Amino acid sequence: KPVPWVEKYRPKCVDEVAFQEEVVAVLKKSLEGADLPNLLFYGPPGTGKTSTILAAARELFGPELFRLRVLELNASDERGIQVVREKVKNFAQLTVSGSRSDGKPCPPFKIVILDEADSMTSAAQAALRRTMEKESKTTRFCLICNY
Amino acid sequence: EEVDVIFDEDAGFLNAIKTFMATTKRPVILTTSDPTFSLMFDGCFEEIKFSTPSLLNVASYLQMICLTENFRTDVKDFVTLLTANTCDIRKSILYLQFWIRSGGGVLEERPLTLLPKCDSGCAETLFGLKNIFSPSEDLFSFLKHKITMKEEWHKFIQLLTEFQ
Amino acid sequence: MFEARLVQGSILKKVLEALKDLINEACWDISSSGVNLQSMDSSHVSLVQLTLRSEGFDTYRCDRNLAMGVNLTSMSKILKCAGNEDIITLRAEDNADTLALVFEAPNQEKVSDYEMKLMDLDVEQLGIPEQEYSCVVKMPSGEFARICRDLSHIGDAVVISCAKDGVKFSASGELGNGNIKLSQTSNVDKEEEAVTIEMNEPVQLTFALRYLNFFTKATPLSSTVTLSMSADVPLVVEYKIADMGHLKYYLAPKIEDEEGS
Amino acid sequence: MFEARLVQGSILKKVLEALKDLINEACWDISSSGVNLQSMDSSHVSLVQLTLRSEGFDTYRCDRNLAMGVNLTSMSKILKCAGNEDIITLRAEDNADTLALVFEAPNQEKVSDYEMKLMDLDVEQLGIPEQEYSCVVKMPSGEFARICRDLSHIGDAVVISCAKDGVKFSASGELGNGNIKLSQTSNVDKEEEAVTIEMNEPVQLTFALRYLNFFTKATPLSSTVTLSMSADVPLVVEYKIADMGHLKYYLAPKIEDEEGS
Amino acid sequence: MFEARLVQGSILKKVLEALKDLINEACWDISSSGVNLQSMDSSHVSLVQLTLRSEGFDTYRCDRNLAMGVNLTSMSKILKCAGNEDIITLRAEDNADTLALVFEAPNQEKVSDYEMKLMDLDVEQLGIPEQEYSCVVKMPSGEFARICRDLSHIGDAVVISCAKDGVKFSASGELGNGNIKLSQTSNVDKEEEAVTIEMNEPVQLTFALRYLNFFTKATPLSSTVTLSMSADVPLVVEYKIADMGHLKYYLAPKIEDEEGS
Amino acid sequence: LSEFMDNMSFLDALLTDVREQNKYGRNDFSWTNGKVTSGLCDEFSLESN
Amino acid sequence: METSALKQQEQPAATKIRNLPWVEKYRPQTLNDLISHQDILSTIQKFINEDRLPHLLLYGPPGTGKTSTILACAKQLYKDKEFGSMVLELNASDDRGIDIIRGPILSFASTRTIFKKGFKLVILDEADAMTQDAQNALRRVIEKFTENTRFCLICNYLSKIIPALQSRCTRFRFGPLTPELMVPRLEHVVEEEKVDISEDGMKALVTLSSGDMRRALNILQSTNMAFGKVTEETVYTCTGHPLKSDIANILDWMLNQDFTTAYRNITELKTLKGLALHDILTEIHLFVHRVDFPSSVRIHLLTKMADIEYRLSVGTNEKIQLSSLIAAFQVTRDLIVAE
Amino acid sequence: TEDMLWTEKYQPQTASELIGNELAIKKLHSWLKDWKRRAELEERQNLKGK
Amino acid sequence: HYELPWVEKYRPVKLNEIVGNEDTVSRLEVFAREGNVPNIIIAGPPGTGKTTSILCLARALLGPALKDAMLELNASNDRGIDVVRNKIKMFAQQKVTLPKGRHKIIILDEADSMTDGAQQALRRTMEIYSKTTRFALACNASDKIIEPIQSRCAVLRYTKLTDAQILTRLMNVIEKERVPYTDDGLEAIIFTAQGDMRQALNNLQSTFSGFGFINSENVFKVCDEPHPLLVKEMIQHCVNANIDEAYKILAHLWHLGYSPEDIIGNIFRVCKTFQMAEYLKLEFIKEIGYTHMKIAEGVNSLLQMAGLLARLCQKTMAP
Amino acid sequence: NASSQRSGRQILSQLKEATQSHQVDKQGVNSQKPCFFNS
Ligand SMILES: Nc1ncnc2c1ncn2[C@@H]1O[C@H](COP(=O)(O)OP(=O)(O)OP(O)(O)=S)[C@@H](O)[C@H]1O
Ligand SMILES: Nc1ncnc2c1ncn2[C@@H]1O[C@H](COP(=O)(O)OP(=O)(O)OP(O)(O)=S)[C@@H](O)[C@H]1O
Ligand SMILES: Nc1ncnc2c1ncn2[C@@H]1O[C@H](COP(=O)(O)OP(=O)(O)OP(O)(O)=S)[C@@H](O)[C@H]1O
Ligand SMILES: [Mg+2]
Ligand SMILES: [Mg+2]
Ligand SMILES: [Mg+2]
Repeated sequence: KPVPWVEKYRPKCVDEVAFQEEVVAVLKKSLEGADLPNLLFYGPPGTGKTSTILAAARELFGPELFRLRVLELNASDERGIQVVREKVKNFAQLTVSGSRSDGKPCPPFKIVILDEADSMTSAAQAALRRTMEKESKTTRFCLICNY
Repeated sequence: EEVDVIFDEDAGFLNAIKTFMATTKRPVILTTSDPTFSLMFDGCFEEIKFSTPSLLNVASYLQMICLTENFRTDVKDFVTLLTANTCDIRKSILYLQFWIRSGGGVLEERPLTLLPKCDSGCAETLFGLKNIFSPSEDLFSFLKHKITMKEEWHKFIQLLTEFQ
Repeated sequence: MFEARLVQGSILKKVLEALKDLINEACWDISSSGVNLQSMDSSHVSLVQLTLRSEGFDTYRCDRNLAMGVNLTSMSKILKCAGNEDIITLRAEDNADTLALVFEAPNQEKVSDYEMKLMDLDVEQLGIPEQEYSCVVKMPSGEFARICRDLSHIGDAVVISCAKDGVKFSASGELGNGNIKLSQTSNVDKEEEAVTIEMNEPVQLTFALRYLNFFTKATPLSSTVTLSMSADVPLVVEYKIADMGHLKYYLAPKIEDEEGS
Repeated sequence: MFEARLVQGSILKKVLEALKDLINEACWDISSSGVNLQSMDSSHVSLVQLTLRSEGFDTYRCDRNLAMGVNLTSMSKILKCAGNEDIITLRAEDNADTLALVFEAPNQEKVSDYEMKLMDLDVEQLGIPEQEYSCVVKMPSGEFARICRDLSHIGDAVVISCAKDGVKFSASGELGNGNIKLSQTSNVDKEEEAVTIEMNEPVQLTFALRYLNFFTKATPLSSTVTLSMSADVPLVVEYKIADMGHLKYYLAPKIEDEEGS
Repeated sequence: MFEARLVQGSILKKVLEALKDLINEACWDISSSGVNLQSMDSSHVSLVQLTLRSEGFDTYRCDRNLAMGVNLTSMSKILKCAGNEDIITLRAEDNADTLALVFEAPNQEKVSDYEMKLMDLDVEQLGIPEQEYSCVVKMPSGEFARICRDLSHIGDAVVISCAKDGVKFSASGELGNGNIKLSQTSNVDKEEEAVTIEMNEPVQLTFALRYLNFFTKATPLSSTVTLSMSADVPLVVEYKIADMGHLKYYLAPKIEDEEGS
Repeated sequence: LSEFMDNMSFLDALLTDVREQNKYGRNDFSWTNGKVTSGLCDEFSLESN
Repeated sequence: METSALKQQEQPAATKIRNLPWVEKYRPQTLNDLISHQDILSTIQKFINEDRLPHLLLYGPPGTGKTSTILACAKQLYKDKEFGSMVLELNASDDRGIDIIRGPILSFASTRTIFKKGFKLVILDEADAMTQDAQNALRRVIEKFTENTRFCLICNYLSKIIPALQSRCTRFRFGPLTPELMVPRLEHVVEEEKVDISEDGMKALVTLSSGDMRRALNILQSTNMAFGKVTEETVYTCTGHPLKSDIANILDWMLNQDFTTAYRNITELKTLKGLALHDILTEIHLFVHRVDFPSSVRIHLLTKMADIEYRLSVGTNEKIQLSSLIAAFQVTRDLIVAE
Repeated sequence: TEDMLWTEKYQPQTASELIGNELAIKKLHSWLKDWKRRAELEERQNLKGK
Repeated sequence: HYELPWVEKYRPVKLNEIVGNEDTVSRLEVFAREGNVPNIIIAGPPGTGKTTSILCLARALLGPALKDAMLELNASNDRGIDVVRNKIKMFAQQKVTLPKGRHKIIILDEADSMTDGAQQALRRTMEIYSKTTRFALACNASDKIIEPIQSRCAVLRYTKLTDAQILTRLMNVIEKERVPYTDDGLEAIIFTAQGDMRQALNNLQSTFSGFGFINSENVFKVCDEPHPLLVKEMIQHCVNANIDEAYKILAHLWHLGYSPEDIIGNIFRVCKTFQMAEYLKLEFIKEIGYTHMKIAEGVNSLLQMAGLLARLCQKTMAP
Repeated sequence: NASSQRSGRQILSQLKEATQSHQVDKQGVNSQKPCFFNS
């Protein structure tokens, strides 16, 4: 029933993450246009990259459509990138209609938050590049790394 | 034969032979090489285990099959032949048939009392070492002496590769 | 001392293949009147009601009200050993812990007695409002079965809109919307056959497809089925077994949302 | 060159339909006397000995007494294509790897030449020695068919008992017995229906029922069937196809685990 | 902005079960002359050409040329629930990505609106001119169906040779080669159709079993079919529909090599 | 002898072997398992070795 | 299944009013329009024109122009009215196992053409991703139907193709573009697109691309639209590559100061720039052969950095490996400096 | 002029002709001899009954 | 009118034209001459002539009945579980009349691609039906064959062809095809085909069709390997412990687009036949193998290559 | 054998009466080995 502490007190929306000034500003500018580009966050762990991207996903979408329109994936899968590419293809192929009662309709693009993107070989990186180019205007990619 | 081999086409084979277990009036025999099938199968059955046979007895029997085809030989070569095949009688008999019916490998006489010429050199052709070396060359003779020429080096590398 | 005798062995097989997946634990409630099933789906979205009266049974006996719970996979294997023409006795005791299914021999081969367990987790008391519906319709069973199998390949949700013209089963999905309408009577080989409607006002509701897929398996229950559908109360797809009794399956609609602006 | 001409192809179709799931493969031994098909079954409990003499064929020529073996799955899949009113040609060489069935269809010119390959059967010819049977029964084949059906519902094993008034086909069951008594109906209009018993002494033996059903499935081949039965010999079910030949079924009795006193 | 009315759904359901797994995606091109289908197999060994006139429709009207494509799995799956005698309507816009199959009532009770999503795939007109053929024969649908079933049932390569005497359908397989000979003088009695020949030079070709089997799924479209085969031009299986249109089936023969000396 | 056996240890440790050792069981002389029966399904391996 | 329609109209899909796809702007059309690998293209055209076209194996790094080259060969060899009846193209996107070889490939290679007589062509993009058994079937399909049809296999890694499949074909490597003949393409596109760029921008563009035009144009348009100017600093900022001044300062700290101050400065700059140890090792390795060191110093440094780049792959603590990288220089060259 | 593999050319007709695994083959031979004795006893009982 | 490839134009038609593996080919010759062939499994590297050997043996055994008494199943056929259950067993049970000592032959090429279920089924149908049918299988890696078939067969071993044999048959093809050549082209072709007759014939046909003359420059223009003289100069500089020139040449090789894998492969192939001392050759081979496993495991950059260069240089300057 | 199709219904309906009943041929050719199979 209860949730762990790390996912409980993370900021609900943008501008609530302290110590960052321009990153949240550019994120708010992108959210006001209702169009998030392909995003790359790099920094040491326990800094707030995951919190910032999850807050942006919660801000742009609705909370009832927050989980349905984002997909969290890790790049350290043991079966190569074939399983990762097939999961991304399945997520991008499936489309879920959404409606927000707050007054702003949901943007059409889906969000794939990919963690540990710096543990990726060059062949797999080129495969991910061609996968992102295949879904350029339908799915905006998020890459999380330290380096 | 080979009860442990179950495919997806063999749907419900184990339940069928369990019904055969229950409602038989005639002997039923199961043969399998999988040691784990003695544990997985649920039923009442008398267990018989075939151990690996003694090397010298099977070697004498293979020498014997060689004799009844009118060739003489030594015990040690079939000993190492059995060792290479892990005392498999089927593999040894089939390779022995292929080897005897090809006319023999090396004609060397060995006068032993304990007469025609011996036919030693079965395990060398078994591993394909005769395709690498000249028929005058011996394996341990090649290995003991000093390797200097390029072709001897290539023979050494091909021998070690075939064993690697 | 509970002994119920069924006139045909196909009745349990045809009511229970529907109950293969929707219910995890089936709890028979026995009393003087007959046999009741109050099945409570593990997703907390569907209900199953069965009333089987005593006069349909060839013989039926009861001394006290009892509740016997049987696990879903535990009787499905034991029912397939009974033929449709076999004549079946269900026997339970007051204080013992075994349920006996005594089938008559398949064409007088050999008497097959099967034993199982009757421990229920709880009686699972549930109330039925006996409500009044704004739409009640008599429509064939096979038509609903082929509607479900046709819309099943599209998606996972189906929207129904009952109007005075007729019903309109619609299923929007990944490939394309499928729409089947039923109005007035119908022309078949039989002289009389109709999707007949008695109704007050047109209502529409959206439901999960897979739940109607498990109620589809109750197709040989009757030639026709009854549809009760209204604004708020859950949809009834009611099967009559003639003199046996009745069956009513409830499923909760999936609520829709309208855009504020 | 072996050349055989079936005047009517329906008889061969019917005998394969009588033995389609019974025997794995059909072995033919052919001489100047005619075609013989003495096929074992895979469990080796029943043997079919069908003999077609040379004079029953339109044309016939054998230059060397020969034996072939063809899988009857292939021989079953070929003969679906033929009509019921035509002729069949079976052609083979003295040493050939195939045999040809030629069907001239009832059209003016439609020739079907199916050249079927011969399997290298290792099993030699199997047949029981000739012996007098104490019990000889001349009896209608279709009435055997309905007895076999009734006992087939009732049971799977028949304790058949021959008595002076006829043969009684008694089932075995936990509660259901298919005891059907046959009396003398010789004084009847048609000699096929008339039952004559030439039994020397009564003898009791047990038989399975699936093989009896398979044997009696050949009822339209012959008007009446002879039953040859004696002590410790297989039961013979003989049909006489009038002017084409005679077929026999040898069915072994079930073994009995007799208990010591 | 295209609309179309069709007298019966039987013609469409038959022409769609003809091409279930033969064709991956079905792309019809539209014109004032009529409706056309230039499609080619995903393995690129066989081609289908369906040309239907405007006058064979109930009412035909167009505004501009357009070739639209649909996934044949979805186009098949929507049809299984169809009335064979039903009037149907096909409708599209000038630049919409959806094609609607407006379904009328098979039971005089329903109006249905199905939409299918187009896909954006390249299509090139395979511009084959009508060249002369060395052997043009006629052959019934039922007989050709049975003979293709039988030949692909035995062997894996249907070797068809057209000569002056008739059409020889051979199949050299692992089980045993089956050869079939038709003739000019032969006419069947099932549908009273005569095999007539327009032979010019003898031609022998070999084709795959399955693809001819899929071609041979199209029996109820026409009473008879036309086999057109030349020494270099591939096999033509042509069904002429009564007043509706024409269908054409191209299959390229297999590789056969000269036997070494 | 020590030099040769040092190179032999080098060959086993820091050189690739042809067949991947301890693929289905662990290394030799262990009582966990080792009764690895061969495959029993007609589906292909589809491996990326 | 399918998957070709999306690409097929993905290539002619643009806003055409705001988007600027400079990679897709300049594309070759024919063999005379690919101004690179003139020997390979002339050899292939000579093979086509003599009707002596053998099984081709086009291999090399991606983006060098293999697929467009063989598409030009297919369009020139067969006209548009018989392209679909004579050319069979497959990729690794339609991977269902090894049945792709026994499916379309075996059926298509075992029949004649339909309409116009001639030899057919099979193009297999990304053939190294094919499994070993599927390739072991493809070699037999190649062997028994070589006369009727020819096979052109496009792959990226030559080592993942079996020796038999290589030995049934002739191999053509699309090597990287020498920077010289690459630079005229860059000056043509900047002169067309009105971009401010210095010669350091050209050096960075020909360095990061390492002989390709696609990623080169990608880097060029990205840096141009992000900054408005293209220089060494702006390119290595937009790409996020190790800046040359930063690697120079890293080498200065490892070559002048003591252990602890160098360690603190390097760690501070690493967390300031997000710069890993693998890229530091690569750029320092490029730097070592340019800075005049003795032979023994160069050997020792190269051995130690090779060891550290091996240790970083198995996943140890990068902090300890960074301090050992500092130690590798403190052992030899700071001792020589103190000497 | 031989058409046999040596596995079947030198096939052991008797279990005593086998080599090795002596306890196993004597166990199997005793089991099958007991089954033969049971079958012969069943035939004797059938002959006594009729 | 069609240009038959020289692989298929000059395939041997008798077992006495096979070069390489003299003992096994002589035994195949005597078994084709006399008869009663056992179930054989021929294993070796690709290109050594296994399919050609079994085809010639089947032809010499059967003769005119080769179309009827031989069934061939390659990797491009189905060879599934049901195929082994029906088609192979039906061919084994088929009756074919053959002379004494001749049996039907079911060739199963590339038994590596035979799935383990098919092998498990094929055991008994290989075992019992040996009176009329015989099995001739061929593979590369015999470990992929399950142990019951190897028990049920005779395992014949094929080795890599010695360079003299590939030279002799290359000269036979050249003298039958009037190929203009020099000895440098002969050495280049033998280098580009490491004991692989198929690769040598294909490369020779490719350079003769491409440039028309057989010398080293044309062969390495068609085969497009890293040039063995450049790699020999690498190894020669590293013998002298000149890291600057060796890394100069390796940077040249790297900027030409050669991958790490074939670079270290060519370094090993040149270093195997290089003229230096035995101990230095051993240490060079050990370090080359260590670096090659590093390339195999996934780390493959210029830094690893130059590191191997530094280690090879330092093995000379350190006792 | 494993070379044959041996599914449950096939093996019981083809080989149960091999155990439950006698052999019709008991003298003569009996040292022969029917390998059970169904096509
Ligand atoms: N500046 C910040 N403002 C608000 N919350 C913060 C801040 N920095 C860290 N946190 C919280 O610290 C927790 C961990 O941060 P996360 O964003 O989940 O992970 P991270 O910082 O991306 O590091 P990773 O995911 O291991 S690379 C979350 O609960 C954040 O809300
Ligand atoms: N030599 C070249 N000169 C200029 N542009 C080129 C060249 N080669 C490729 N391109 C560009 O790359 C595009 C397509 O090249 P590709 O054929 O995809 O490259 P590739 O060698 O096949 O590697 P892939 O496709 O990424 S595996 C062309 O449309 C050009 O924009
Ligand atoms: N020993 C040889 N003597 C002569 N020609 C040979 C020899 N080995 C190979 N060849 C030639 O190479 C061609 C191909 O040889 P194959 O036998 O197909 O190779 P392989 O032994 O089957 O190995 P695979 O097929 O790649 S697993 C033959 O047609 C010959 O032209
Ligand atoms: Mg995170
Ligand atoms: Mg490409
Ligand atoms: Mg081969």
